[PDB]
Amino acid sequence: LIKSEAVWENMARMCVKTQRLDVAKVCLGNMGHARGARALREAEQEPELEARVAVLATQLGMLEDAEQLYRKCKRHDLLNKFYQAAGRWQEALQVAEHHDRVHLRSTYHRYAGHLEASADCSRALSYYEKSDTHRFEVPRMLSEDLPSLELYVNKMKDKTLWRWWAQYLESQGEMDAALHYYELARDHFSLVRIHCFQGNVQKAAQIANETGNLAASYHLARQYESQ
Amino acid sequence: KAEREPLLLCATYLKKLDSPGYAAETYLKMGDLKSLVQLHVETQRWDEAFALGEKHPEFKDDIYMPYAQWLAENFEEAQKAFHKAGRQREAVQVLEQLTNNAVAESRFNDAAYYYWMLSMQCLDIAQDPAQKDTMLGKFYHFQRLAELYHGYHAIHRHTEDPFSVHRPETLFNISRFLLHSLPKDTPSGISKVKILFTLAKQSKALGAYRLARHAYDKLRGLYIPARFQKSIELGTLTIRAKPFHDSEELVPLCYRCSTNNPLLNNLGNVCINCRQPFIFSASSYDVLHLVEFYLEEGITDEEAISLIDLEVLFVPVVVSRLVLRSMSRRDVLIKRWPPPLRWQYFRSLLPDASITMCPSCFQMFHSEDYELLVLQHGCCPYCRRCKDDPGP
Amino acid sequence: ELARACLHHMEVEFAIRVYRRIGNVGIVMSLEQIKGIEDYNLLAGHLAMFTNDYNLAQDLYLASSCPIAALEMRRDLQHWDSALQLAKHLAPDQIPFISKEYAIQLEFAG
Repeated sequence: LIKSEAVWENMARMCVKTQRLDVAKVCLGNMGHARGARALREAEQEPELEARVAVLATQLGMLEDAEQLYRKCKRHDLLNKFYQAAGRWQEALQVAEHHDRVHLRSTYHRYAGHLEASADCSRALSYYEKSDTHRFEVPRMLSEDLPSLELYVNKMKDKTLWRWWAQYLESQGEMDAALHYYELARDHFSLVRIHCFQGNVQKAAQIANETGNLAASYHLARQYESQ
Repeated sequence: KAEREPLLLCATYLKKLDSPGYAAETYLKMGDLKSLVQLHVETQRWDEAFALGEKHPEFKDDIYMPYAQWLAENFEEAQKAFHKAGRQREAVQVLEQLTNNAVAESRFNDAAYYYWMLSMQCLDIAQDPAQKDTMLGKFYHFQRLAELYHGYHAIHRHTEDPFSVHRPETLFNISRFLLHSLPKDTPSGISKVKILFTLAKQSKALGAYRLARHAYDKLRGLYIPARFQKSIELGTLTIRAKPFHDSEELVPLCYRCSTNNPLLNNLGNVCINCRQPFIFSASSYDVLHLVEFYLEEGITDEEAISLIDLEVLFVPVVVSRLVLRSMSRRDVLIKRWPPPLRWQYFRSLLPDASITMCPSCFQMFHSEDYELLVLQHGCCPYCRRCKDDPGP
Repeated sequence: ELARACLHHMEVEFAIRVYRRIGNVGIVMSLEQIKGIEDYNLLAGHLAMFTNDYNLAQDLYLASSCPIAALEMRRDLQHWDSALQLAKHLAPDQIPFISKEYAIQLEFAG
């Protein structure tokens, strides 16, 4: 007889404690909570009833019971996703470092994205580095602040970042600075490519002779063939 | 043999003096197989431990689980160890988790490599008759995903970088290939918006202005991120000033039937006339002048090779013994897949335009591009194997 | 009001941030699942579902690449007559399964 949404919510909360998901689907339907019913249907792909009930507890806002249920299931992966979704990044990292090592890089990347969205670039850099994604996420994030990107590239001294910064300078037409960073990156192919594009074929030949690099020698051979 | 304390003291000194073969002979004289297995695992004599594990299956888990965990703590080695353990399903699950993590991290090139490895595992599992059809379906699925993520990585790099390494025609071809290959259900991490934006930009630069308008009209049916909106609006206002034609030099010719095909086809990756599948260069994504062909019934693959090597001075193309004898080995490319897949034969219709295939992943390239990419990276760009490996 | 406005204006990344500050973990997990959807009508359908506007959500799902999401939504809400009417047009093979679940509910209702 009771149409009151608050009673169907209290019954859905009691369905967490009693673990009865059949009644919970009905309760979520009668309260109009389409999202919670969808989340339960998706959770039926999980074999563990406690994990399915923890999804219900998460949809109802019972975060302590959801946490206790995920701990009882020993599914540290869903607990980590839950802690990220709760904004408890420090506990998410602690669980990832001790029990869910497979996701640790993905968690550092997601946390770095959250720190970037919070405008805290200095911490975001450190976690992008810990995630090993700095090679593309940092040049992206600092693309609006080229002085800080140049300082960062010079700080890390990484061949791939020197190559990326040399390719940026090459796109801007600053060939002498590009050659300097390609020399730091030991990228003898890109050095020979640029010297050939400038018409300095003799200096390209000297580099190819002295370094012995097969790719640089092949590119120079193609230029000589075209000539 | 009654002097157990002296004999065990000799066995323990032979162990302490790094002499496990004579400690083992002493433990074997005493009958102690449990101390023998611990002696081989502790002295790290993995070949002798594996030989004992093959003679006594009850120890396989005790040898290979420590080994697989050690390889994982030092995932590729963990996968090889799960494979050697016979637990193919757990090996696939670990690699599926790593692929999902690589996609979530925007490492689409690593995702492509791991999807190729998942495909090869599915092919190895498909050797069992009871799972052949389902695992062959998963093989094609993961092979297709590996190619989708390999193409999308170049587009993602172009959209996130302030510059392009790749040629405009390469990005145009990749964008077309992806739109032809994308199912109704877009795979995770792949963006239709990015692919259509790069297609619109490169179509404008190359003079394909009807295709550029079509790409902008398709973009209007999608949710556009705020960072791209100004560029897409400006592009839509700019393309209206351009002519309503496309450059004839961009139009894909079918090399089988010599039909010119529309720049986007609703039939995925095929000619509109003959329905021949297009074969694309794994560097540049240009269509390759290759036609796939099939052997006549009663010719073995070993016989077909011997006929191709003895050079005398949809409807499939089927080739007889006398035609195989007339064909040059330069014009025919052969994919040597592992067993429940037959070998696939391809003919180059333009012998002057040299094509090369990777001997390991069987991807096809312009020879000059493959030579360059291998010499740059020290390995195949698709499977990361060095030129030292001729095996599948 | 900021959260509802982010959903109406389809700003899912900002809605995730706002719901994470509110502490509504269930909405954050559901938005993290939809974040990758690029089809305007499918995304707008899920966001309308989250704002409890089921009629607009149904119309948007029917205009989307996946009309079956309208059937699934109506099934989840236990709107069995509308779920059956949708199933007649979109998925006749699901009619018997939907009808069994409706019949169980009708048997309990008397």
